[PDB]
Formats: sequence, structure tokens, C-alpha cells
Amino acid sequence: HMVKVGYIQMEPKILELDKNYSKAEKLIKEASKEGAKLVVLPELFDTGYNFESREEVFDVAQQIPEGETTTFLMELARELGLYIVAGTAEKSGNYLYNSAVVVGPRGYIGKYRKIHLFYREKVFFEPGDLGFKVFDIGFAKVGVMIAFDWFFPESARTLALKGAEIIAHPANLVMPYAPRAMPIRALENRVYTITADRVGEERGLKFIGKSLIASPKAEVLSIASETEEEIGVVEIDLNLARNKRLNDMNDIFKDRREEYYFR
Amino acid sequence: LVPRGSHMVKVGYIQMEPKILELDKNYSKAEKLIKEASKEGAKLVVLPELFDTGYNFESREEVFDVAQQIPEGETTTFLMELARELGLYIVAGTAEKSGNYLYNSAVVVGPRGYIGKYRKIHLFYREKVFFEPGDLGFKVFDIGFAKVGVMIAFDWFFPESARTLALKGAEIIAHPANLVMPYAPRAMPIRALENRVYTITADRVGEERGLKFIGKSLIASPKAEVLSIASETEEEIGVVEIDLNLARNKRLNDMNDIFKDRREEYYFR
Ligand SMILES: NC(=O)CCCC(N)=O
Ligand SMILES: NC(=O)CCCC(N)=O
Repeated sequence: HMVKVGYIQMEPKILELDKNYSKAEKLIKEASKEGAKLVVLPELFDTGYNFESREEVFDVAQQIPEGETTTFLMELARELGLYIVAGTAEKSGNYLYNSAVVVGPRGYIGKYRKIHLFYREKVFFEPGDLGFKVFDIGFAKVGVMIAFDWFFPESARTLALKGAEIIAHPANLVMPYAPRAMPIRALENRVYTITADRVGEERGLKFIGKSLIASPKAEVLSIASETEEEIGVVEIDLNLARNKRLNDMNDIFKDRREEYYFR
Repeated sequence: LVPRGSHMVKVGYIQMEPKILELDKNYSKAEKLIKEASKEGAKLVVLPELFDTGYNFESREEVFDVAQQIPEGETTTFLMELARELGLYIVAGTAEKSGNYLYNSAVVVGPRGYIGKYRKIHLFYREKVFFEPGDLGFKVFDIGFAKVGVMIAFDWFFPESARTLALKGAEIIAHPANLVMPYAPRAMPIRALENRVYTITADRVGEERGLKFIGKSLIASPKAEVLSIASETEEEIGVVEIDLNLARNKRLNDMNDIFKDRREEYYFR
């Protein structure tokens, strides 16, 4: 029930997919050498984020799972024998999704499409349409949400109610709030959260770094720098997320009272 | 001579140390501090959870024999007289006697009298020994200048509590509390942020029959700003002037309205 997990905090170079593959591969191998069995890459790690036109991301975005971002992550996951959640610009026909792929030592596992688009993402991407999915990676159930999804408590809650024990959270954070909020997201759902942020400035847009892993007890287990590329790997106890007990008289999920919510 | 604009109101928490089972002494303390808040211009004040009875009961008979009915009982009427006298609105936690049942409740009173009540939906720990789980739902009360939602202590742990209040139009969430865990001061700015509302957590202080409350009453803005936070141990008030337009405007930026951006068809399914 003890597993080592980690984020990959990296600086995507916008439109330079290959360079971004090489950087992700370098850091994931570092995380692998620290024993990470699950690693999370930031939102849109392959394409970067601050596009000027839909055309410039459309011209580089890859298809899932045939495209080269997914196939690259598949080869790396098979080579290292770990699981990867990574944000990627999804090409699907004539459309773009702000997505995340999940891959493991045996290949593609599935994808999530960002349900809550943030700001100018609505210019480029279609709203996610696959719902909030939880993926079985053998030793854990991992839910996936992307960046702004954190702002809506319903995102983490839906994943957690579907059995997610870890929420993998690729992010390109620009607002200051998520590092303060994610321990609450972890605590209120009694899950672990892995927020893999990017760093850097991109056409004048500053990302905040501060990738962090939070425990079901709102403990910040690891937090990254504001500006530097780095990994963070920690050993987590999945029993602490499977057991929703707060004390001998409160089980968080058994204590929910759906009849009084949203009505 | 110039306008200031905005829809301003001064709101406040009352951080006090209830004496368990000593209801009249607790009324006097509440009056003293609420008068201080009123002299600072507060128009809405929040008292802690179970401000009249205290919290850490040894038995249900202990609290049942002093608990007051709502709104006929002594706590509501005391708060009613006080709100009329000072011309303000009070939200206050109180043990509610209802037939042979006990509820962990909050009353809302204004200058014109009793407004309504809320019954704590999520009971915490030993409260399940003494209180019935609340059954009225999460309610929003119109106090003229603002719509106020009410939730009590451990309700904060469940994001659905504040979310339900805000989706029902709450611009302020009044939050009587007797906090024992360390988390609420860190979480309440997130509750305020994610719903774009003001939150007023009115915590008690003190050690009560071994159980230590954490104080740290706090008012948080729709931008997760801690506008006022209290000490761990002392009795005190905190009054701040808030712009209700900031709660009414759900636009985080010019392409993101928090409520219009919700996509319920993907939630809880
Ligand atoms: N990539 C994004 O969704 C940015 C908004 C989220 C944030 N906390 O800045
Ligand atoms: N009075 C209570 O509900 C205590 C549990 C909530 C807390 N944060 O301590």
C-alpha cells in the first residue's frame, strides 16, 4: 500500500515538442532513479501554453494515442516500468482538446479532456467531454484533472467518489491560489494530490511553479520552487486515502448527505 | 464631496469563550462584544457555535435540561432584543430544543425580529451523542442588504455545504464554529474563493473540560483574502467593511464566470 509518486516540474518551450520530450525524459528518468512508480507532467507539457492563434497549436498538436506525445510517453513508461500522467494538446480531427494521457508499462491506458477551460484556452480548445475519469494502474486508482479544474470542488469530489486515491493534476498555474487550495482538495476528499506545474515565462505569461503533493491530512509532502525545473518524489500510504475515516465517529464519505446538496 | 460607490456593509465575527451550561453569563458576554462590534459600525455579526450552552457535554441530559426552543426560547429572544436595540443582524449558534430532540442550530435575527434558523447538517464526533442531524437543508436568508447563507463548524469540511449556499444566492456565509481541528483557518479562504463569497467564521476560544478550541475566527473575501483573523486564545471582535459587489460578480476574469462555467453533467457521475 506504500508507493512512491512524483511530479515533474519543467519549463515547456512553446511549439518545441521534441525539446519538451527530451526535457520530460531527462526529469522522469531522475524521478525513476528515486523510485517513482507514478509521475505527473504539467499541463500541455509538449506544446506549451500561451498560444497567439489556434493555428499555431493546431499545426503541432498530436493525436491520442497514435500521435508522438502519447507514443513517446508509452516508450518511456515501458522502459522505466512506471506510470505517467501528462498534459498534452490533443488533436482529434479538426479539433483540439486540452487533455491528459495516462500510460503505463504495458501501453496506453486512457485520456482525460479538461472540463473547465481557463481564459484564452476557450479560443483554442473544445471543452472536455469525457467527464472525470479514474484509471486503474494496478497499485492505485488515479483520477485526473487539469489545472483550472481545481477551482471547482466538484472536480476533485467527482474523482474521489469514483474511487480515485491519487488525483494527478497536470497544471500550468498562473493564478496564485492553487498551492493553498490543493491541500484542502486533498483533505476534503481524503486523497493524495499531485499537482505538476510548469515554470517559466512564456510570451509574457508567468507560471508560478510550486508543484506540490498533498496528503489526505492536508500535509504538503513536497513543494517545488517557483522558477526551477525539478522533480519531487515522496512515498505515500494509500491506506490513508482508501480509509475515509477522520475519527472513530466520522467517516467523510459516509457522512456526506447528498439530499441536502445542490437543492 | 464625492461618491464612493459599491455596496458596502460592515460585518463581523464575535470570538468569545462560552461558559458551559451558563446561558445567562454567555448572553452577557455576547451582548458586551456585540455592542463593541455595533459601535464599530457592524451591521451583521456572527456568534460561535453553541454560544449559549457551550460544547463539550458529558451527557445529553446536561444540555437537554438547559437547551432553549427556537424562536420562543430565551436565546432567540435575548438575541432578538439585542438586534432590535442595536439595529443589526445576528447569526448565532445555539442548542435547539424541539420536542424531545436536540439540534445543533444557528438562529438569524434582525432589527424586526426572528428571521430563521439552520440545523447543523454534518455532526462532528461526540455531537452525534447529543444532537439530531440537521434536517432543514442549507438555507439562505435575505437580510435586505445581503443574502446570507449559514453553515456550522464541521459543515466547512464538505465543499457541498458552502457550494449549496452560494448556488442558492448566498453572498455571505455566516459560519458559527467551535473548531477543534487545525484545518478550518486554511480552508475557509478556499471556500470563499471557490464560491466567490465572503465567509465569516466565528470561532470560540478556551479549553472546556479538556477540549481546546483553536480560536482564529476569520473573515475571508471572494479572492481568498483573509480580511480579519483572530487570536487562538483571546476574546475579541473582528469587523471589516466588505464590497458585496465582489461576491455578486462571479467573473473571475472576463472569460470565466465561476457559476456559468460549472458543468453539472460531469459532476458526481
Ligand atoms: N492552466 C490554467 O488553467 C490556469 C488557471 C488555473 C490557475 N490556478 O492558475
Ligand atoms: N465544532 C465542530 O464541528 C468541530 C469539527 C470542525 C473543526 N474544523 O474543528
